[PDB]
Amino acid sequence: SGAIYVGNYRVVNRHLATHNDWANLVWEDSSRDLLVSSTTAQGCDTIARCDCQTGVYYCSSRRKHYPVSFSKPSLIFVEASEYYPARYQSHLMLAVGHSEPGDCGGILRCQHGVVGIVSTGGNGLVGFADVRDLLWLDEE
Ligand SMILES: NC(=O)C[C@@H]1CCCN(c2ncnc3ccccc23)C1
Ligand SMILES: [Zn+2]
Repeated sequence: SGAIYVGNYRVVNRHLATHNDWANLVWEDSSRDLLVSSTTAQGCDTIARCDCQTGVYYCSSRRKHYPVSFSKPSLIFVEASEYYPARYQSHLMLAVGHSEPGDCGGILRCQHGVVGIVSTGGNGLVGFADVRDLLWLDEE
């Protein structure tokens, strides 16, 4: 589990969104595994606006933050899950790293701020849903 709290937005994996998230929905995109809901309190996270390919992510199944090199956001194949049919997830970045399903929501960050959240993984791969192109998270 995990979320990004930026301004009056809460960014979570769409597959982990709560009823309160759907009842206060701002935007959602199944192809990206992302959902954004509105919050009453202002958040402290800042979004990175960059093309970094190195950063650090949080892995809840190890209680550890790991430095990783990651690919550029792309259209990748993801295995069938009870959350998604096997399919093409967009804006996804891959790195070598431990992941379990519960780890989704962990933040990946670089020197500029939050880059994305754990979204996929398996066999020593971890995938991250990028949020750096969502410029509207910084306003309104
Ligand atoms: N965006 C998606 O397709 C959601 C899937 C749902 C099922 C779990 N998926 C995984 N995520 C992270 N780490 C993992 C480690 C081992 C196995 C699976 C995963 C993410
Ligand atoms: Zn950066």
